[PDB]
Amino acid sequence: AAVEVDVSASITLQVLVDAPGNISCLWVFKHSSLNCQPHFGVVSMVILKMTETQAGEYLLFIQSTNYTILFTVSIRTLRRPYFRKMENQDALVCISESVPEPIVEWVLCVVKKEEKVLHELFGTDIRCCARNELGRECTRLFTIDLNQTPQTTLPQLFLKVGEPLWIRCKAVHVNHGFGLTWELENKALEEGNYFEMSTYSTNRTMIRILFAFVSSVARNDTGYYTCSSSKHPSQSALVTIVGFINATNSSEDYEIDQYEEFCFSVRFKAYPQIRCTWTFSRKSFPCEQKGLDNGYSISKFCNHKHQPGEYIFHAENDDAQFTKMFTLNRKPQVLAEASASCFSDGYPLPSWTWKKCSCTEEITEGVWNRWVSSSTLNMSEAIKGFLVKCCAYNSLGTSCETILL
Amino acid sequence: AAVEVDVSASITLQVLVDAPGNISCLWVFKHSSLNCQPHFGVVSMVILKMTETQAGEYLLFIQSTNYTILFTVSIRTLRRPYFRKMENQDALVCISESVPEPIVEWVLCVVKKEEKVLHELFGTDIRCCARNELGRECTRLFTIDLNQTPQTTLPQLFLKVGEPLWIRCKAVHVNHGFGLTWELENKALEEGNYFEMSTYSTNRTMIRILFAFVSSVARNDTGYYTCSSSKHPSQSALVTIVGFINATNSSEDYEIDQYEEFCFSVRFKAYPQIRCTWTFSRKSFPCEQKGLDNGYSISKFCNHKHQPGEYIFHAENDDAQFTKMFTLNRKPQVLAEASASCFSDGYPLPSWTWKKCSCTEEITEGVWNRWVSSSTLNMSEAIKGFLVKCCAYNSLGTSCETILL
Amino acid sequence: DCSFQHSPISSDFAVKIRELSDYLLQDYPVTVASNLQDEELCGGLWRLVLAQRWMERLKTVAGSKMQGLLERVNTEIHFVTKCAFQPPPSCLRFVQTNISRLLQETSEQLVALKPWITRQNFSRCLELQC
Amino acid sequence: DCSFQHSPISSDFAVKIRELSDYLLQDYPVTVASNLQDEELCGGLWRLVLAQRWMERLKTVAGSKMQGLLERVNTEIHFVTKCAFQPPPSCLRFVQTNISRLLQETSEQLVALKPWITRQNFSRCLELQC
Repeated sequence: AAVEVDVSASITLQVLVDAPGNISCLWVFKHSSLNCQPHFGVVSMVILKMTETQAGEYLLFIQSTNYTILFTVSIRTLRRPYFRKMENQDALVCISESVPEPIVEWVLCVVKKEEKVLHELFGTDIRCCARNELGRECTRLFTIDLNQTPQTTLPQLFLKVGEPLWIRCKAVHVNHGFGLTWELENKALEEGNYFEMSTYSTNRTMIRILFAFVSSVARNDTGYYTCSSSKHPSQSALVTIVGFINATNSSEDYEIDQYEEFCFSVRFKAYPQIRCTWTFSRKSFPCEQKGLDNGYSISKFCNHKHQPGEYIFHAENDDAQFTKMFTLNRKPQVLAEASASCFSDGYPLPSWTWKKCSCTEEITEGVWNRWVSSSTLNMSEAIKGFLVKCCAYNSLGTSCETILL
Repeated sequence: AAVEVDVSASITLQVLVDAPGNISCLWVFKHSSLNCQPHFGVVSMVILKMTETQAGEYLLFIQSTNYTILFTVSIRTLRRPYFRKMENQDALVCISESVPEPIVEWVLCVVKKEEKVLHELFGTDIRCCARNELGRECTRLFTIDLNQTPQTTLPQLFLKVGEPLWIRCKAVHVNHGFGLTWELENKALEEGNYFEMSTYSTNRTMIRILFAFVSSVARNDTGYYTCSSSKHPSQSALVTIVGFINATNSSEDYEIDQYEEFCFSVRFKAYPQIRCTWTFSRKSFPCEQKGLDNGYSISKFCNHKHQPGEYIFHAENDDAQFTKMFTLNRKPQVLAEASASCFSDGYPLPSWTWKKCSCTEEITEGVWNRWVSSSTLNMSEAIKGFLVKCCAYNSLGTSCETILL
Repeated sequence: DCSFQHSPISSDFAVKIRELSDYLLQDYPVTVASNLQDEELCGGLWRLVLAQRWMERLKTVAGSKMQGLLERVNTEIHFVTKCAFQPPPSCLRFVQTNISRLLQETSEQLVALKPWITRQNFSRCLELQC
Repeated sequence: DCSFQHSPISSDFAVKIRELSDYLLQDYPVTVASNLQDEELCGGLWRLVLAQRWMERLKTVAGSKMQGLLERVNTEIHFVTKCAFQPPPSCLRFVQTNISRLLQETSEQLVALKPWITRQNFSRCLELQC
């Protein structure tokens, strides 16, 4: 009796009763009447693209007997992973929300371990991924490796007020003789905002994880965080409490000849990871929204197909939108040298030079208004029996026509 | 220390020692002396177009210490792997010849084990590969799996007289209670032409390898070989002692309309594996010379690009050559109805019918010589103010043009 | 009776023993018969039967992964149970030895037995002798 | 003296012991002190020193691959050698036990010692008492 309609679906709704004979129906739609003609007995109401309008209480009364049927027609997300430390032991848990419910897989780079609960948190590149019908959204665990070379860019960590902050500080040392410490914006760190794990490596080496976390962030928690080890250099990262998209949308113009190898570019610092689309003359193609690691992500587009015009880049996240307009751009041809004047078309502006001597001497003169250019010269000549020639010049090439006198 | 000179090359030969100071050198060329003046310490001998004369033993003696350096200046095949059973134990060895000497890797499918000596010969797809500067040539060990489904095609094994024959017969059974046996063309098999290996699998399973081999083949050894197991069905393979290319070079003709999906084909039984080339209007493209496993290899070509004409397939091996000519061939189009006459092109022969009445009456007349057809009708008309129309008809379609009078 | 038509001795058995030995504490105490009658036909077979009895005992006190290595060596010599070998006689004395010793001897016995396993009638080996 | 500034007890030590146990013949004979004085500060430390001495002895009679598992458990408790522990007193009696027993106890001792390893001065633990 309960109907579940998924989007603008095209399905048929039929019901059969074990008694085929000369029996008549009458459809009773959502507060409106409807006529029917069925088969012998099975009756039906089919629908192509069921709109939110075409849903609800739909009854069907029959008479041989005097029966009545009723149907309730009803209608049918991917939020990025969050982290929570298991209160039981020294292990992290991936809390990803989505409709349909997704596959939660921990990837330590590469090695994939689909568990939703990670206990082997030591080193490498740790990132949790959620995968459902919609797709795959991933949240990477922010790491500071004091053991590794510095990215010396004072890394910037962005997150919306209320979101959970997670910063793992990893340090590798020869002996176990070393400590790790966290420090906020000058201030140290809350007792319920720190946790320390430790294990051994190769030739009796020791790896230490001193991670810091915030349950729900606020403006209070925004600031410059630094991790220092008692055998390692203090590396830092600033936390910016905020969705946004920062990029120059000046709408840039370009021009090239079908012989040049070129890719359109867009540098942007945006959080959360934006959904981008490169559209042109209605035909839209998605983008490889890769990271430049400098402190921004640079999206590129290469399949120009030497096609001229407007290439628009629209990028948007959950709480922000953006668009940037990219403009893109022959031998002169004498369209017509009818009479007396001469017209030529070309790109760029064709230059019209005149010559008139019948040894070819030239005289100069004329008015020009324009790309197609129309330049003329009055033909009032004292002398006769000559030929004049109109010349249209362009950096690419030249063409000309001659007239008789 | 070993130098490889490719043709009359122009390169520099320098050597540096971590001690720049007031030190002197002396070059000692091929049985002749030579003077030097280097940099602080790095010494050098540069050459422009190294002739077969300018190659060999080149020494360089130094004094602060009293050192001496020596260089061997040399100037710039790939025979497929062969097999030999190690006389020591139950293991096979890959004998691949090549200049430069190649990398000999055994691949059991996939798993690669670069050893030149394989002892773990049990099951899967065993193939040895040789890889040098020229490239990679591979010889697959012929296997007959009685345990596996039959390829029931009476597999054909080809090899040149003198080459070594290798046929591994693998059978998998539950208990160890089973045997294996080899039988030639009715005759059984020589005592120094058989070997049996055995191991255990999964839940106390047993795998048996009863391989047969010929050190150097001859016409005597050509024939139908069969392997039978005392718990398995007898599967067979025929051995053809043999360079040749067998294929029908009838030179086939074809024709299609730019709306049909088609690929040119060539079935051929050829040994050794042939080098094939699909050439058309000088533009030559190589081929995917894949095997049909039936008893021949079928090469295909699909990138027709609806382009009409001669597509020639030339295939050749070390001791044999071949070529097959493939012809390829619309609505008639009036190429030009200039003045007075009218021309149309089409396949097949376009029919030219004329009409001339200005109610559209028609008159017939004209000479035609041609596929492009040129048919005309003298325009000497007693009457005027009419339009004539030229009609080109083809079974596929029709087109026409009108002229004015 | 006791005989084998096709060979129950693997070619790669020495591999399964080296693999077991790679995870073994070599001086683990096992036993070997000290007074087995000299019989170059039944000899190795009697010890394999005994070594086989040990592979089973060991599996019961072995860890999850050691169980696999024992079982895999057990398979190499399990064929001895295809024959109704009588329980050891009262005269048979056992002596404590390293499991490395037992494994080494087992390998040796398989080697010596390999060329004869299918050619001999081992019916009289069923009764172990002192 | 004997003290540790930063913690020499790993979080994943119970893993290395379960991994060793997976390839062990559990009733392999080892020893444990039978009469160690009741001292809830030095107790576990004394046994870890002894268990540690056993990991070394075991490595010498272990196969190529068992050597790695022993050594990896040895690393978890090798810190005890950072302290000049005196040789066992003449009063100390040892009793034969299964290696599974020794491994289990070692795990337990590491657990109990974990919260205190860096807070206590273990200078008086250097002399084992009966």
